[PDB]
Amino acid sequence: MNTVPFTSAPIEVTIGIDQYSFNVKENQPFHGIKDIPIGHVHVIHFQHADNSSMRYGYWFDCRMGNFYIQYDPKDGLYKMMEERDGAKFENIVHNFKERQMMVSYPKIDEDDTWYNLTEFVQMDKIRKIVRKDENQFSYVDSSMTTVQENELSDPAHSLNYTVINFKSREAIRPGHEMEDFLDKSYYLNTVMLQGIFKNSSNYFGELQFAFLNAMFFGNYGSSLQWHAMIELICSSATVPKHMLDKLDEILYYQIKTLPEQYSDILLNERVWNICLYSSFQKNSLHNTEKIMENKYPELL
Amino acid sequence: GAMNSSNYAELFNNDIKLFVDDTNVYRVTVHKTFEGNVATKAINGCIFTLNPKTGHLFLKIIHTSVWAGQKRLSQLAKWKTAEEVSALVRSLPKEEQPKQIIVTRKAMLDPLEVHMLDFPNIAIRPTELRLPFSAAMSIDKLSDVVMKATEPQMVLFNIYDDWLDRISSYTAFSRLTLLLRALKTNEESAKMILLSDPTITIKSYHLWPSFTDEQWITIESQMRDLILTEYGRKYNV
Repeated sequence: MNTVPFTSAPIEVTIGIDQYSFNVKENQPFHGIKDIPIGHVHVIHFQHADNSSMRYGYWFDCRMGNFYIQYDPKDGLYKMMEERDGAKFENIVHNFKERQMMVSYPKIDEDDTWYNLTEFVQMDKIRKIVRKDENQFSYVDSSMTTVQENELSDPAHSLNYTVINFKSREAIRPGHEMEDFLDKSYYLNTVMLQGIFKNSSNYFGELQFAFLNAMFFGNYGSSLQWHAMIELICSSATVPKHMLDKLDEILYYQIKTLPEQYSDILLNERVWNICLYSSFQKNSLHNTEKIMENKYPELL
Repeated sequence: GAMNSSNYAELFNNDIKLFVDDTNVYRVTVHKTFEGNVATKAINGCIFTLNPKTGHLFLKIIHTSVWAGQKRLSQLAKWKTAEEVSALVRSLPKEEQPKQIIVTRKAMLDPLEVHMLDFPNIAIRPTELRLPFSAAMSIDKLSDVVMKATEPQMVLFNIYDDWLDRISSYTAFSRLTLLLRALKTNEESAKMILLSDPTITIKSYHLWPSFTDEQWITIESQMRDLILTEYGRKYNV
């Protein structure tokens, strides 16, 4: 079990930790979050009471250092920071628990949700998409653009997702134009899986990371990337059977976890009907198809 | 973006552009088999590729052999059209390559776009206009050379004959579409009108008769009248 203390909470904010969240009042005595499960990535995120715009947050892994949160009044936001002094850190943590000023990461033991959303997400891969290698954690917010969005402006703040483009030389082998555009198996399996991602688990991790960034920050470019990755698989006639079974679980828990009221911007009508009903893989996402029909029948 | 009545005159500026019409690429007859089922028999088709500024027509004949042993033919037709359009572009010297290609049907955007990936600076565009290029097989000499072909072949024409020697592109194109529109709505009558007078002939190197200026005016009026008659008939107006 790991802890993330907070120096203070000067301004009214809704704090999130993975899929949980709490309201915290201006200068209420709040000093952090305890009992966080070691072994998965996490994300602590924020929404100021004054600016319902701009959700922002930090991805992190407790095995990679001792992290805490401190409000910066020049920059006006809660910042993640690392304490290199082991003793000094256990000292602050121990005393704050003693004073019992910490909320508990509220995991129900039956619940595998957070594991199911993050199964394939690895902190080393996040730090290649959010490049800022003086820090062991990664900052993301609502307005950050992707690299592909920058092509069609400051690269320091870019989401360096893997670029997928169905109408590109990368995707289409000369002489197999028609074949490669209706059946993207070449693109998925040789170019993307064997070429760039090396294995299905990195692919799925980026897919999963992309979904959470869209869900937790309304990052529009992250939604776009999640749907592109889904589209690529469903539009491939030849997919490893284990990938098809994993994708059905992955999507199932993502649909399950989505806020009901956000279904209109977060779900691309075209991709889902194609995945579920038109594509090669229409019959291979039985769990995802059933949850979608019973929860969002209108979108289809 | 899309071509419509607003941006009509772009066609006649000095940027090279082509129309591509694919409605005659895949042509079938429908008949009954001995057991009484329905079957298709394909006939020769054509890609209708046209520079509306200069009249140059690139008529790419599509021989039935192309379809042999293939499925989802109507879908393949779109992809063969783009394959053939792409090859035409690539055969042409750089300074003759079009800057835009306008498809008369939106289904051709994605196949052409893919086939033209090697030409990122050529824009593939839809159109909102309702152009009558489907009626190209109602021009006797084009249908003759399509139907006689024994192999894939490209045949070049100028669809304006020698009109540009006396009129502007805008006018030439309006005349072409008026004549094709008439052909499409009532071929028998449109062809009657063009040919009634046996003393106005078609030059061997031409598609249409050698009308004088005055006679084109009578003809365009007769074509107009034909088109409005058929409209009233279609809708009881």
